[PDB]
Amino acid sequence: EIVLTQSPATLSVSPGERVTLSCRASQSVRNNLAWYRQKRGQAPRLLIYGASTRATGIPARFSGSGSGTEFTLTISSMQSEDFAVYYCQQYNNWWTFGQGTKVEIKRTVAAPSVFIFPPSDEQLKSGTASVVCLLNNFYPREAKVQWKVDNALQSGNSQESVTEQDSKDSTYSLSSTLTLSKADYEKHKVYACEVTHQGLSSPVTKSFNR
Amino acid sequence: QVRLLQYGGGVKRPGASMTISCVASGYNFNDYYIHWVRQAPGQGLELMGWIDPSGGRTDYAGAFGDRVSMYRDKSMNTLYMDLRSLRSGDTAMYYCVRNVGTAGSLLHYDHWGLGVMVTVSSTKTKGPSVFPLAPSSSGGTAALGCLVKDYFPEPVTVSWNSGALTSGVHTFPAVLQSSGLYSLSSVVTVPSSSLGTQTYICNVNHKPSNTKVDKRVEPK
Amino acid sequence: VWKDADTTLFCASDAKAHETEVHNVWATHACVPTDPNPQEIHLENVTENFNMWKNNMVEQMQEDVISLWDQSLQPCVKLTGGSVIKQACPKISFDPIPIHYCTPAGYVILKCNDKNFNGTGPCKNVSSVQCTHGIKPVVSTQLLLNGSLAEEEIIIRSENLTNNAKTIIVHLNKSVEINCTRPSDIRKAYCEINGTKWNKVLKQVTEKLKEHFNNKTIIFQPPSGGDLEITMHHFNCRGEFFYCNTTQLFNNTCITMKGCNGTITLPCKIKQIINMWQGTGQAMYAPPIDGKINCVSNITGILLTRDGGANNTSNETFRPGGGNIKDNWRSELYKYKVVQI
Ligand SMILES: *[C@@H]1O[C@H](CO)[C@@H](O)[C@H](O)[C@H]1NC(C)=O
Ligand SMILES: *[C@@H]1O[C@H](CO)[C@@H](O)[C@H](O)[C@H]1NC(C)=O
Ligand SMILES: *[C@@H]1O[C@H](CO)[C@@H](O)[C@H](O)[C@H]1NC(C)=O
Ligand SMILES: *[C@@H]1O[C@H](CO)[C@@H](O)[C@H](O)[C@H]1NC(C)=O
Ligand SMILES: *[C@@H]1O[C@H](CO)[C@@H](O)[C@H](O)[C@H]1NC(C)=O
Ligand SMILES: *[C@@H]1O[C@H](CO)[C@@H](O)[C@H](O)[C@H]1NC(C)=O
Ligand SMILES: *[C@@H]1O[C@H](CO)[C@@H](O)[C@H](O)[C@H]1NC(C)=O
Ligand SMILES: *[C@@H]1O[C@H](CO)[C@@H](O)[C@H](O)[C@H]1NC(C)=O
Ligand SMILES: *[C@@H]1O[C@H](CO)[C@@H](O)[C@H](O)[C@H]1NC(C)=O
Ligand SMILES: *[C@@H]1O[C@H](CO)[C@@H](O)[C@H](O)[C@H]1NC(C)=O
Ligand SMILES: *[C@@H]1O[C@H](CO)[C@@H](O)[C@H](O)[C@H]1NC(C)=O
Ligand SMILES: *[C@@H]1O[C@H](CO)[C@@H](O)[C@H](O)[C@H]1NC(C)=O
Repeated sequence: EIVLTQSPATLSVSPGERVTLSCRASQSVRNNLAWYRQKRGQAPRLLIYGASTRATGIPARFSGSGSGTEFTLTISSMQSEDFAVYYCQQYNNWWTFGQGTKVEIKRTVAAPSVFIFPPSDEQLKSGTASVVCLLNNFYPREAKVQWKVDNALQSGNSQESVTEQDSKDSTYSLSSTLTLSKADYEKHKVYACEVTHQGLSSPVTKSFNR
Repeated sequence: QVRLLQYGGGVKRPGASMTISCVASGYNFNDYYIHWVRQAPGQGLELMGWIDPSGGRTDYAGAFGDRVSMYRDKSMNTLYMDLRSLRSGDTAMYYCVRNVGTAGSLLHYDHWGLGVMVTVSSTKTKGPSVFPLAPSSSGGTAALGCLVKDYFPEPVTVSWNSGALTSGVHTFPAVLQSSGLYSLSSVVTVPSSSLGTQTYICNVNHKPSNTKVDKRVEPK
Repeated sequence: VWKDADTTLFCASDAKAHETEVHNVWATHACVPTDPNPQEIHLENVTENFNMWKNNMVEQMQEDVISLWDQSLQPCVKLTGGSVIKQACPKISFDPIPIHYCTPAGYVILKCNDKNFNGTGPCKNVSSVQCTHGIKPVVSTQLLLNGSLAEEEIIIRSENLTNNAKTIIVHLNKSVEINCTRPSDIRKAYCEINGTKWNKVLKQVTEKLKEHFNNKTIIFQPPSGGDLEITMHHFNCRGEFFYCNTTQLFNNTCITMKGCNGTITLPCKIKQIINMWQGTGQAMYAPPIDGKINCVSNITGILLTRDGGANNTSNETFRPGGGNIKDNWRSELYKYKVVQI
């Protein structure tokens, strides 16, 4: 019941550049604050404890500082391995964690390539229809996908999935899957995926006729 | 050379109880408290409680009042955690963590185990149906893929052309459907000119079901 | 003048060579005689900082009692890691005696004489001595026995780097007698305590805890679990390992109601199989000696832990603690520190 607030939740930084992360406590925690890092498929790793002391094996580009209810973690020059999720933790009263700040790679804006996939006949025979929309290799991550069926906005009937930032070109890709019964599917003609993103002046629509 | 090796992951049934465990080595087992920390998907890290392995004293988070037990087998450097009355909200990564202390104080954490994945559901084991995402025609590159649908539990693995094709492949994280079954798609971008001369096969592997599928996707 | 330092102490005692009692034998072979006329020098106008939670005298005392027990006890079987060691297990004579700790040439022991000193921070009344007062190496959990009392108020000792403390040591200013007996099945015993006397002191302890912890309501509850050595009041009486259930001692309702006065009788068991407080494993001893087995002790302190994981608007929860026998030595060595000249 001591609450740690890490904002912003996401940070975009160009490799080799400086980053500063923030941790705000709802209440004083003295200097009993630590920072951890978590990469994909790895355990969390201790970076800093006692607000400013580096743990064993942690390079000098990592720096912690803070007093009372406001703490920072700064990385003087971002390395490849440094792009990850960072958690603050207080151990003044019980143990509680911030919600984390993800540090992602900053690159040039890239608009998605958009593709729409009608359901397969074999799936239709099974009595269900999945319509898939693909947004390929875009940056930044923020993108909006709207399904329209005969110009009617569809909502609550689709699920989205996003890849982690590509280790090679620093882009994201996203799939949206609209799922209907074969019955409802066959009751409409025009299926469209509408995509909004920074790299696009006008939103892009990919569609097909049943 | 501290290590905390964990065991006990997998599918658990709602209403049941689970035991997970942690085997410690590379240090004096008696001299460090061990904390059990979980992270539910889309949620923050949460301490469940700690155990002092020297005598077995424990302290639990109130949010897990009645349901948790922590104990240990000293002679085996082994730590155990029980969690009873399991619900879907208990689906989470569970971590074994050792805690730095002084003579009179408990402080930060200095080593985390790799963690164990627990999935709470009533779903029956089942292999996926694989459907084509067929290419048509856009930008000199076309896209195609496989829809891997209605399987349980995780994971599935997908390769293209027996691992010979990795360029332009994106295999999306699985999503849990309202049915209790998982679904993902794997897509690949290829040259539009390749659609006639080249063969594309997705190889889907679901070990929990002993299901393997080889599906080629053709244009219309 | 001086600086903080650590050095190898030596021990002194009044042990007697004719005695078969094991503390006497150990001390006879490990210690010199006490100084008949010890010297204490007041340090006029000196303020000195102490830290009972960072005191190498505690580690040194621990090394001594381990050595003492390892030479003195004769378990039938020892289960220590990966091994089983069997030996003769004759009954022994067992009754702790005071040991003084003394500094070698070039060092002195500073002593805090402030009456309400909690074990950490500045001390205004400081003296120098060559040796500590005599300290009995009584090994026990939950309740501290046959130790010293606080001079004035009840005192709460806890490291204050965090609210996540380990042990909290309560130092009583009035001792309470505990009469434990195995009558002349053969392992059933009991401890008798004067209820009106105990509940008076425990109410004062409660009011001090309230003072210390932001004036919240103080609640006791039984130990969370773990080894019997810590879920029970555990101690050695005449060579026999006793385990006593203390739920009746930490009765919230007795702070007036009925049945709280009069004699409190705790149920106890003598055990042959124990977890070694040294932390090294387990040992088995022989069945109890015949006849009446009796130990009368002062309760002079209480070991506690505070529940950390539950919401606390209006209350704090404490459970009887112990098991780390360095806390036992801390309850007596808190007023001392070694310095180099
Ligand atoms: C200590 O301070 C007092 C003042 O109360 C003074 O009278 C005395 O002379 C001082 N003693 C020393 C250390 O010289
Ligand atoms: C200091 O403490 C000692 C305890 O030995 C006591 O006798 C004396 O009255 C106290 N007076 C001072 C110097 O505060
Ligand atoms: C013991 O301490 C309490 C306060 O903690 C006080 O009320 C009581 O009078 C003290 N008794 C003696 C004999 O000093
Ligand atoms: C005890 O008193 C000292 C003196 O200021 C204080 O620093 C500390 O917070 C108190 N609590 C402890 C450590 O017992
Ligand atoms: C630590 O000492 C401070 C003294 O300022 C006291 O207010 C606080 O209650 C102590 N910490 C606890 C009781 O956790
Ligand atoms: C303690 O109890 C025993 C037996 O219960 C009894 O004989 C004795 O009088 C009591 N008090 C003392 C100090 O022995
Ligand atoms: C117990 O202690 C009380 C002091 O509160 C005393 O009055 C009584 O005589 C003692 N002995 C008993 C109750 O046998
Ligand atoms: C502590 O609380 C009691 C009631 O809960 C109140 O009467 C008393 O004034 C409080 N004392 C302090 C020092 O806050
Ligand atoms: C102590 O006795 C109570 C009942 O009087 C019981 O509930 C509790 O479990 C006992 N403790 C142990 C460690 O046996
Ligand atoms: C506490 O004392 C009361 C008598 O007032 C008794 O009814 C109750 O059983 C006691 N509780 C325990 C745990 O011994
Ligand atoms: C407390 O001291 C008395 C006096 O020698 C002794 O009989 C008793 O056994 C001691 N208690 C313990 C636990 O050793
Ligand atoms: C018990 O307490 C009284 C006064 O504190 C003391 O005279 C007696 O010797 C103590 N018992 C032991 C064994 O020290």
